[PDB]
Amino acid sequence: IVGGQECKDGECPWQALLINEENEGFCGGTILSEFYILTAAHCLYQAKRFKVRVGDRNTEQEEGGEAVHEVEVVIKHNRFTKETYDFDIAVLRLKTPITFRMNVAPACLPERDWAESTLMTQKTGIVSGFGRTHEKGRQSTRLKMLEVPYVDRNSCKLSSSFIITQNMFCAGYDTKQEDACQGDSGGPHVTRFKDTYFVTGIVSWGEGCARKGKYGIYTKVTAFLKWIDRSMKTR
Amino acid sequence: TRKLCSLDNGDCDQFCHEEQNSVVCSCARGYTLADNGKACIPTGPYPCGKQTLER
Ligand SMILES: CCOC(=O)CO/N=C(/c1ccccn1)C1(c2ccc3c(c2)nc(CNc2ccc(C(=N)N)cc2)n3C)CC1
Ligand SMILES: [Ca+2]
Repeated sequence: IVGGQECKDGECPWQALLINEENEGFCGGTILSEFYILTAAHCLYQAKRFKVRVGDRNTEQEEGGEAVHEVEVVIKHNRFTKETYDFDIAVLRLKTPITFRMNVAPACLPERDWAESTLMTQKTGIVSGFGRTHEKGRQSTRLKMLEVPYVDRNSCKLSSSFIITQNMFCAGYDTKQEDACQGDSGGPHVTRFKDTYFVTGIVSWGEGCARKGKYGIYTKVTAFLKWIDRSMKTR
Repeated sequence: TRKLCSLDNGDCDQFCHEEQNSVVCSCARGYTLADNGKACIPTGPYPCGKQTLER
């Protein structure tokens, strides 16, 4: 996350971190329930084998609040392709249930129509992650969050050098130096409504980070609600 | 004056659907629709979408 702020205690409890064999985070994820994690299909290539860490806010010093979970089943959207990065979504089923507590709680899955008319129309959403804090740099050791304005699809497509499908959406600033970045991929994009946060997107890609005239690109969760519900029932 | 889910989300805490021409509120998993048929009551200490704050 370039810019933004540090997630304070309990502010981003649905954030999950995918960690490799060396126990280093390489992508984010969103807790959906005690057994399921939402992430980006492309993140599955960043590591042969990986685990999921929840409750972490500072990768540096382990404070006991963290918890590591092995993945039992990986459900990757069969249509994902690096050619277009369309269908950039995956669901992971853990071997053991997550214990919700301080800094560990699921984000709500909204209903499609309501989400599109009430959530997607909000002025802003919130993205978070342990990704790079600068286009060129190391991954953040601290979990950060950033308020990002929803960007109308028209401006989005015109600003992009690559095709923006209907399974994607833009969020962020035109010039302001705030945006998600490498490492935040697979992470949560949530929208607040009456003090309740709903998962609305998955950090997917972007042309650089916080680059002028460019926005952050996210997988549109509303486009896969049926697919997600389907995946959370063995299928 | 007539209007539904388009008017302040139909006064629903969460999901709002217009059935028959009337407002019908619903909630995400982990919540129960309150008696007033509008508010969503958490069933446990860590309902989805709620920050876990204390101070
Ligand atoms: C790392 C892969 O890069 C490539 O395959 C070649 O670049 N190809 C594309 C592309 C996009 C859409 C359709 C076709 N081709 C891209 C591209 C594609 C996938 C990418 C990427 C950059 N960077 C990442 C790393 N994560 C990332 C970076 C910036 C973000 C942001 N600004 N909000 C959010 C996430 N991933 C994951 C140049 C813009
Ligand atoms: Ca820690």
